Amino acid sequence: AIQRPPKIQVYSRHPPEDGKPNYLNCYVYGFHPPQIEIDLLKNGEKIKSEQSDLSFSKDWSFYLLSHAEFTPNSKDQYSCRVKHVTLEQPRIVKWDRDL
Amino acid sequence: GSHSLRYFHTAVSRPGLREPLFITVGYVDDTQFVRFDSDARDPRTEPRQPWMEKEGPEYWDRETQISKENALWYREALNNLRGYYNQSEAGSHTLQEMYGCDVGSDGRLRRGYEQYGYDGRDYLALNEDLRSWTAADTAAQISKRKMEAAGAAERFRNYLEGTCVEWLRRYLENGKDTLLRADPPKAHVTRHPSSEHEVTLRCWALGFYPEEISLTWQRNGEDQTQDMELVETRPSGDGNFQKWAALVVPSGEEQRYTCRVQHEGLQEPLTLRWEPG
Amino acid sequence: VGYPKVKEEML
Repeated sequence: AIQRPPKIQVYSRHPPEDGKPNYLNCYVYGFHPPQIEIDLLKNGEKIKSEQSDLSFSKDWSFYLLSHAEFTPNSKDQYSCRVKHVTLEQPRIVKWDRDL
Repeated sequence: GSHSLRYFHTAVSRPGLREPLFITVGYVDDTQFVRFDSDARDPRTEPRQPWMEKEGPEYWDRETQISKENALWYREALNNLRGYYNQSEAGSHTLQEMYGCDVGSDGRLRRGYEQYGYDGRDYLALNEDLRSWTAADTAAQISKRKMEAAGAAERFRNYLEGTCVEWLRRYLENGKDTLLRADPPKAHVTRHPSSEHEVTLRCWALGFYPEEISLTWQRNGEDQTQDMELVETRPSGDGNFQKWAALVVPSGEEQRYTCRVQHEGLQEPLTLRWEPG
Repeated sequence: VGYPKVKEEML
């Protein structure tokens, strides 16, 4: 009966600047069980991404990084969408480039 | 400096597929160096650091072979645990294992580990004496009795005291540039004004290795952790880490607040304030 | 290197 919801951070590897190549990351952690879907969105649609190898922390909870090379610019909006048994609907977390 | 070699297994049953999902990942300190994924097209143990290419094809073949056998072992374990708990084969369950060794600067075994988790809880653990076990409940007491009757602890203790410590030494030499570094965080405070009365200060620490770091906020030798948001440390994606600590302060009082960053790559703790420009 | 599990030592 142990079900822990994911925590999500969305962020660029480097401080972002228009027309400079970069990497977009969605780190998803603290979750259990391990089945999970993690999609990077560009303007609300799925872009191609790669995902790190399933690993876990001391309390058994899992963590994954979903990542894609991207070139930020003034128009494009990014987000990460996560589906998990503990979430009644998919959770979308917007990339806040001004944090 | 002390160091660790750790492996992490995750087995996930998959009702109505031929096999569970079995994943192994290995780490030296906070760097991932190998993986195995039973779902790959041709499952093999693979390097996750360039300096692992120093190991020849026997290394890869052997790690691959034991991973496959490990996958079979986990399949049987998952079945047995469901039996102990009267859990239907229709439902998915998760077995997890962490194991490895810590070595001191002196290069010798400081501590060995072997711990199992079942559906996210502690199940069975090898004690620090490396000869007795701790079972979380009566199911795990069945597993404990099996491990005792099989003499499992002895074989694992031999690995830890020999192979584990010896290979960690080798990995530490082959990846010395990656592994023996202490990259201090680059730190700065940024300002985020919601209104003319309140502003959020965010203390950022970027590009640091290893993972352990302390970010705290102070007003006047007075610690602010009750008001601060501290995010979990996150990966850069390129072998380093990132973290921040934010707190809401009154507009015009920004200079009353200091961020203190402590990290192994720093000669002294950084103390920072938000700086115009 | 990692540790080989053996079937005779089973949960």
